[PDB]
Amino acid sequence: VPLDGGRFATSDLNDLYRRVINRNNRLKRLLDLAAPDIIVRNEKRMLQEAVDALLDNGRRGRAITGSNKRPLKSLADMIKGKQGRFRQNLLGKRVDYSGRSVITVGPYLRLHQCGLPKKMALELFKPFIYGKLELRGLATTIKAAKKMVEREEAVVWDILDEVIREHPVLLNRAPTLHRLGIQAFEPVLIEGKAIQLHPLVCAAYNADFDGDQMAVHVPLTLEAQLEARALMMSTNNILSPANGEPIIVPS
Amino acid sequence: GITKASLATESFISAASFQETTRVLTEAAVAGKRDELRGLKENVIVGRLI
Amino acid sequence: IETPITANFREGLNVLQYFISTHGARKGLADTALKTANSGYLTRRLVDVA
Amino acid sequence: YSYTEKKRIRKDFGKRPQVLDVPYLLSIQLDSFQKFIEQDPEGQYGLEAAFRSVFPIQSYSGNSELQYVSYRLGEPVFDVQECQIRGVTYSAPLRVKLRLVIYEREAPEGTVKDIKEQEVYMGEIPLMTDNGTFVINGTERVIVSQLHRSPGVFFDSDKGKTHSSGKVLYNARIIPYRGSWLDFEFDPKDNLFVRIDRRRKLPATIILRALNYTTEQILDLFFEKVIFEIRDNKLQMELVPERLRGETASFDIEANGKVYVEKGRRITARHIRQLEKDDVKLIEVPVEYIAGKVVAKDYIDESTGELICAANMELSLDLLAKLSQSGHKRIETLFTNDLDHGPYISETLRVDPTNDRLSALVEIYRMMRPGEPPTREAAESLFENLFFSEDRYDLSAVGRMKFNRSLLREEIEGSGILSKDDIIDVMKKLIDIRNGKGEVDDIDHLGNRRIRSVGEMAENQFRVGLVRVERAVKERLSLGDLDTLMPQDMINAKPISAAVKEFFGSSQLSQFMDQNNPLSEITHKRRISALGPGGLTRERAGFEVRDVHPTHYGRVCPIETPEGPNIGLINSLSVYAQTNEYGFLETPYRKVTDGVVTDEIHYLSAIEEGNYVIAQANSNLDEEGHFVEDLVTCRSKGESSLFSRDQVDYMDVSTQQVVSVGASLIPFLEHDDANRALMGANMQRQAVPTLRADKPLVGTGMERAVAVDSGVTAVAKRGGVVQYVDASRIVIKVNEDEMYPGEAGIDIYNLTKYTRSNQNTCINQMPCVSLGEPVERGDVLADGPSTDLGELALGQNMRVAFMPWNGYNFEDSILVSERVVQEDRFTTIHIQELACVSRDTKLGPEEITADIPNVGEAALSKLDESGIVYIGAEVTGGDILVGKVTPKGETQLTPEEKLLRAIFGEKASDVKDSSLRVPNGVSGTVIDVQVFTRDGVEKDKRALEIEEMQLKQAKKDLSEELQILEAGLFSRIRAVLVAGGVEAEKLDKLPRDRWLELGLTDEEKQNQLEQLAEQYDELKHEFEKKLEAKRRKITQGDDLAPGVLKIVKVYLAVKRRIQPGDKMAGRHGNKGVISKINPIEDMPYDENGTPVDIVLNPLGVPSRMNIGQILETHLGMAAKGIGDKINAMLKQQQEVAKLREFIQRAYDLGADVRQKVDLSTFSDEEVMRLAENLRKGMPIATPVFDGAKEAEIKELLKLGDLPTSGQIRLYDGRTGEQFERPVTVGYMYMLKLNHLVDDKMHARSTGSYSLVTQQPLGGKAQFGGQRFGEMEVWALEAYGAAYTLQEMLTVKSDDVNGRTKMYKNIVDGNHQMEPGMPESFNVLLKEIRSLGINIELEDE
Amino acid sequence: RVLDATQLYLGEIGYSPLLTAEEEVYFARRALRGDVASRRRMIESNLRLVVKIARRYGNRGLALLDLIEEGNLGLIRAVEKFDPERGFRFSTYATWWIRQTIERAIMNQTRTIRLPIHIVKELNVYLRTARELSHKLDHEPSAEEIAEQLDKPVDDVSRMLRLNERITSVDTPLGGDSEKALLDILADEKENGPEDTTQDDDMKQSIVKWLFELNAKQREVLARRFGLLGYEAATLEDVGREIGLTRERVRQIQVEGLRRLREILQTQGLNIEALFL
RNA sequence: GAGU
DNA sequence: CCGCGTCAGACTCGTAGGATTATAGCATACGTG
DNA sequence: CACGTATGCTATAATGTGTGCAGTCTGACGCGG
Ligand SMILES: [Mg+2]
Ligand SMILES: [Mg+2]
Repeated sequence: VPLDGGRFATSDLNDLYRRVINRNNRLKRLLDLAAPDIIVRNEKRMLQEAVDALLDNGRRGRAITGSNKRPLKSLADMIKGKQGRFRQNLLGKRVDYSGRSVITVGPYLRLHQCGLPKKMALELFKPFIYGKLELRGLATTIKAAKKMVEREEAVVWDILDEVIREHPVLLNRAPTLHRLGIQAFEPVLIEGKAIQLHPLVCAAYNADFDGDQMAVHVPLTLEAQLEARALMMSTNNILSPANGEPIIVPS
Repeated sequence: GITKASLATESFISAASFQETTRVLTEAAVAGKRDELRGLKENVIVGRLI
Repeated sequence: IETPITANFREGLNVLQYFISTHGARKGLADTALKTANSGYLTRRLVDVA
Repeated sequence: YSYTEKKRIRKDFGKRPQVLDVPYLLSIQLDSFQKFIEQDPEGQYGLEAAFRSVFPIQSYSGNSELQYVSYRLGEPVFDVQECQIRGVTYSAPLRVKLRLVIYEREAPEGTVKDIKEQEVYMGEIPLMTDNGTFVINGTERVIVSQLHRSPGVFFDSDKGKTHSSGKVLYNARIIPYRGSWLDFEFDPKDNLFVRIDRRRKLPATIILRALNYTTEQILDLFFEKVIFEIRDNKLQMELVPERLRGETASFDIEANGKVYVEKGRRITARHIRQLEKDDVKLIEVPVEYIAGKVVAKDYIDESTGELICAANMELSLDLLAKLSQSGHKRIETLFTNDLDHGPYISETLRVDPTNDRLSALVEIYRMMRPGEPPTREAAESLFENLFFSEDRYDLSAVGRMKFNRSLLREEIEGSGILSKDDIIDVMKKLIDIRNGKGEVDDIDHLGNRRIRSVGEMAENQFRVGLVRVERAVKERLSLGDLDTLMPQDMINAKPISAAVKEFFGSSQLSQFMDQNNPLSEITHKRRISALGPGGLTRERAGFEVRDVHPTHYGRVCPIETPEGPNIGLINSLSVYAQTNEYGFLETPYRKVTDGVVTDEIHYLSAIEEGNYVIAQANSNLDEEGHFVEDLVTCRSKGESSLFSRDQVDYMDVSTQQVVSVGASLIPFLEHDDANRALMGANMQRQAVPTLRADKPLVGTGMERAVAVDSGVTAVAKRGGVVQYVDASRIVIKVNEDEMYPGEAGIDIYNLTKYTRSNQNTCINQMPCVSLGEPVERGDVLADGPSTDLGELALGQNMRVAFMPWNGYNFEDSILVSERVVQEDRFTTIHIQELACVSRDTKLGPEEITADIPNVGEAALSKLDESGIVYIGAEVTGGDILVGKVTPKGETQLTPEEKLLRAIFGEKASDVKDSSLRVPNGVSGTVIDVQVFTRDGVEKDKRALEIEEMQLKQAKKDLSEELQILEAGLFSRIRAVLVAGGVEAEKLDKLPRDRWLELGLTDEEKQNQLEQLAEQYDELKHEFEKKLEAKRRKITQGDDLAPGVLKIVKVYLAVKRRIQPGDKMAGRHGNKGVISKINPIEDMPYDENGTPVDIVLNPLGVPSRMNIGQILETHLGMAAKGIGDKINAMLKQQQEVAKLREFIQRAYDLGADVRQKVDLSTFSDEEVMRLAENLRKGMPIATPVFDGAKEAEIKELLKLGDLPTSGQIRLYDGRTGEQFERPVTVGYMYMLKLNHLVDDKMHARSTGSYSLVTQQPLGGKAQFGGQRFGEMEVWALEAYGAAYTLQEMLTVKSDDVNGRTKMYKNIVDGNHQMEPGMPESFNVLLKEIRSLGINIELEDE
Repeated sequence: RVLDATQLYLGEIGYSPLLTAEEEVYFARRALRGDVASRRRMIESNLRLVVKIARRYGNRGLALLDLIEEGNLGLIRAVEKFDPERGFRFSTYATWWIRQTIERAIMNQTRTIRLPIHIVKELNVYLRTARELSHKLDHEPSAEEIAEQLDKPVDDVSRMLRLNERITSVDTPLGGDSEKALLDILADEKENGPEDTTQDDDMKQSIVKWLFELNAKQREVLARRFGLLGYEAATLEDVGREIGLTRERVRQIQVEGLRRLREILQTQGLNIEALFL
């Protein structure tokens, strides 16, 4: 692919394949020319080397390196290990409708609630806002709805307030060691950029407010929303699944 | 042991995704093994329903 | 160490007491950063087999 | 005290007279790089060293050769300032004089054939700034010193390698600075082996055979002798009493006529001493005893001439009888013992498959070049080129020195190539260690770890560039013509320039200077890293090296190192520590002679320190006599205990020398746990400078030093009176006594105004002098970004109360008063940089016009004709900063757009829209704009306007220069003319332009006039050329990247006020996030009515054991109490006398206050300015371990009429009722850290997706989604939330069809899931098939 | 066992005997006359020359073995085009072929995006010229400085230097830390987000609704001609041929339908005007 | 570099 | 048994872009506007 | 015919690589001699 600045950027595989093709096509030439057998041999070894590099580089011997010194990334490296397909892109994924911020206390909150910054919530619920805008007849089209939310009009705040009622959101803190590291709450919209977390579930998150941050996720479907409110809501999940003990305890 | 028990499951997608993936795949490719996708791992990889 | 720290924090440690404290402190802190990998790896293997 | 100290004196609670002042803090950086460029004539250093190392070089043929003469750095074409603006590297061109000499092949070495000598350019080398940074591509960057294992010898042993046996296997390693490693090691069978570069293992004696040692000689080297004389018929043995020790007497040991030991009897001490005293030398012994003694030398039958026994061969009854009858009645056998003198080499010769020297060379050759046919040539060449070639091997002076001292030699310096003795001696010491005498070293000991600063590293990379070019040179010399070929035609600059640019750029050690704070810069430049090239890896690092080592005392801080994976490896330098000339660390100590503690100071290296017993600084001195107390607390051999007074050799200079610079800034460090203090010192570096530079009430004293030494403050070069103060500059006229007789003698300092830092903070210099003030040399004229009157001002002190409050300070959460925000004291400036690039594409050039399709007039209002926003303009997210348009190619317009464009006509123009706009939800004021056009592209109208400014402003700057220089220069001539022909006002009457024609009598003062006259014209012509240069540079059309026609840089300035989510902390590792900003009405308030500023949770004290914060608060309140008393007195205006009485008593409070500060020297007005400053709160210095004691602090509180508890009655602002018990209240000095919630908040519904995997990108700058990782997935599995999981795997990530369908469903209300297959899975299969594994889906 | 490809090959070449002049001449006479052995013996005996030369040309083009094979190809051309009758030695002649072939190979394969020889050689002279310029100008050379030296267009120089822009690996990780690389940042720009895709659905569907507002005749004419509800953008003759002969009448009804759409827009255009972004 |  | 090899080694967040070298000179040949 | 891209040939003799780094990590579990 071309970078903006007229540079090109390519996969290492292309370099590896260029080696193989060149060596194989040279072999065909050497055979057409009926070359002496020692040269035929060297080329056959050459071919095997390049193929081995293509499939799994640093397996048989010295991995074939770039100008950077670093061994080129072969096919097997894309399947193999943490950088590999499975671990990195398949068993765990990047996710839309996800946000993050600093967390701070919400002593006023009840157990099933969390402070959700307005700005953040406006973006997370974008399509829900556009859909409701079209039912209000406020937005003629999607382009108009978009421009209406950019301008952040006062009717949009009323609509946003409407949508987020009864809609659970998931809060997560890293590392997610047990299931209670992800819990669902009813969001309470707040002006100001930090998430407010309820004190009593700080236990389960191991959250202390020395600058800790948390991630927010929007359950989209009726099914996911139900899963969140029923299975994952903080009020519903009190006891440690490990020992039969209440994990929400005053501290 | 835990490591070998996971590698011993009939599901080769679960096995390969766990560890040892070059070896797991040569084993399965030679055996002509088929995974009918009973486990959660396997379903999550293909983005299906647990 | 053969010599213990006779002082307390309200009293305030001298150079030598403070220096002597450092070793243990830092050993602990390093353990947090580095050993959590091995603990977590245990978590991962258990998870995979169950 | 100095003039600046008269303005505000800090109160010192220290008691220990400071014998040694803190050095220049940025010594390391500067001294090092100074040595790198310093051209040393003999003792090659840096550059000079690199040239001599490589040069002179000759061709492959040997007839033509290049020799080095001398180098010179050109002065930098662009100064630092311009470099930062343009984005260029500040460097000097390296021109080197070189001489191409050719030899005749017909004559033996006909040097008078062809000699061509000329100057060749080869790379620009970056220069170091005044403060130890480099300017690389317009950004300040610091290369951090490295810490590695010193070249030399090192003996080690894995304590029970094979855990089964658990036998200790000792090894030697010789580590050179450049070359192969040479390892000696024992195996379980006690045989000595050798390996090169950990290749395969070889018998150790094989290496000695390579050095041409026969077997006989090898035994003679390592072993002793046991002599056997064969007399008459009985066998006699030559005896050394102290060999037969710890052994069992095998036969009946007797001498002349006295039987000592019997058969099977233990030979103790008594026996040995008996025998020695009796003078026993020969002893009759049994012949059968010989069987098993190893013969040392060869013996041949002189008759036959054949070998009776070869060397190193076990003797027997037959061999011995045969030897006797041939005529040998004396036989050298080896002395050997299982316990003391172990027979290692004897056994190793039996395992040695080689025979002679040549055979040994072949085996060596065959190890490292296996399979390949050996030739004698090749074997000889290889072995010599390993450790015996000048070119490829070099221990360096450090290596040889360390090696010689480890071998207990006398001579320090010597050859960097291994001599035969060297090798043998390492083997011998290894063997000594095996026998039991000697010990193995440790790597973590600072005697074995060496510090490698910038200069030496630059030197190394520069050698490499030379070596690359050397290859090219040799190859081209060989083929080259002798006559036509010039030397500079063979040399290429590119390899060298590349290697150096790569170092100051690609290297780990070279990084963006951390400049969000003066302290941050200073400590960063004082950092040491064990990482990087030739160092340890985060993954390769154990815990041994990481933890705090005994040798670190006084050299490295134990309390300053990151809590990350970089925990052990990155470390800050201790205060008084310094780099030894060879590269080891060293610390000052005061020598104690006869108990008497001299003021002579000695820097001790790590190794030297172990030898002496060193008293602690806390010992009480007997007023320059000796130690008061008979028992003194000291340390040696890395361990601490009591000693007598006369036993003491040295003593610690300062109480601070144990700690680093950062840690020293922590007051009451003595009362804080080291863990917390680590975090405290680390977090102090992250303090963001506020709008208003507030000094810290409760300081330490290091504040002044840091600020001044960092160089961020403007300091005065020469004392004198200030001629012109200004926001933008300071002109000071120098005192006659310091003022040189040449120039006018007026110093001019232009101050650097509102400039962008690397962390997007705001760097502005303020003047801290009044107009017409007399100022002393080395006073602070202008404060840097986080400095106040010369002191370091990182944060701001404020009124704190420790108490819970409605959970709003739950777990370190912080409740702050609105008052703090209103007063804008924590408010901060951030200057961000936005650039708009106009590139030339395949379709045609992008243009920077304001003519863009579909833009509102509201938008174009703030843009000028050119399409650039005006200076001053306030912007908010979405506003266009620089308008830019791009040529669009053909696009197949959907039939809908065909229909619609037919309906409206409005055919869409050829041009798109790539305009640079304000990033969303950032908002500020455009404070500067800069335009870069290429050399030939027609300039923007706006670019011309900017150039107009620059030209006219440049002219003013230079004109003011010659104006104030001409004024100060004639003012001198006026005074010289008075000394002789005084006509003061009569000379000023007729014009000053006709003045220098007037002379004096022929004296020294007439010559002074000639000197001022010559300089005045010099300045006249100089001013012409300077301005021409200025004009060129302004006109100069910039060389940008290929493809880029022109670039516009906009600088926004944003004012950020604190809010909930921001991060705040003290210096004791006490963090917190702001939870809530409370109205002032609600804040807890004291009886007097004064409300608290912050309410911190006291639950974060006992557990944490950071008690420094509590003492800081108490002392803080006392500091303020005195401030309020002075303030009350100033409001009433009692009089000078009364103020002075109170203030003297106050300064001189403490039990053993070191500093006396007599107010009788101060004149009345000096007292007034001082009190004026002290009214805010009297500033106090608590040194590190030498701090203020509880008693002293409570006495200060009584002077404030404040309680001894330091707790006060507080009232709840909401109710008006008092809290149940007294609350601890005072001033803690707090900081706002760089972690603004503004930068951390992020949210995303839908956006761009990744290229191959199709899942959303990561990071807030790329508008990324969060990763829901394996850990996060497991959570949902546990819960059983199946659809939420699937949702995140599919519609929210890869599933392309699914995401779009889901979006449309969501807009239509119906929250239906329409899932498919993740594209990343598809890709997996394809990847597997490209591997050549058939992986197919069998469908239903 | 030495399994080094290189070492094995070098050993095998070593065990073939070096030739004298008379031998080369005899062999080569028969080689031109076709003696399979002769050609083979000359090749195999002179492999060692090839390795000496490939040793030099390596450096930064390519792997030593890759250079050796291309070099061998040059040597084969030399054995085919050798003249025994000319007194000039073989090694001298072969050297030319070997160097030629290696250099040409490292000019087409050395670059990921294959640069033609012409471009490459142009560019090289710009480079060597830049080096002389930098040798006297201390500082590196500008595009226009090099262009002034060659007396040529700056655009020429610039375009050449743009081609010399060497590739970046997508897999190379950024920030020293082996974490996320270029691929990890790099979006798919072609693939629009569900927001853009859903906006087009909304657009296209609003046009259906607007088309139904019009007359059945106008709407059908517009649909068929625009290729909107039809398949192919039927020309005037196609639409007329299927409905009303008069090709001219298709234009009449079409233009009429466009103007009725404009009326709907002046009335209810309050939604349409916002589609201008 | 941030919280574990 | 020994010794050499291969395999594993927590989770989210951040920052910043980026590097190098060099391939002669000319004559003939093939494909598209 | 021209422009862009390609193939081609050259004659003093020259005839076996190396090059630039790697820094050593660890506790475990199998696999040829
Ligand atoms: Mg906590
Ligand atoms: Mg925390």
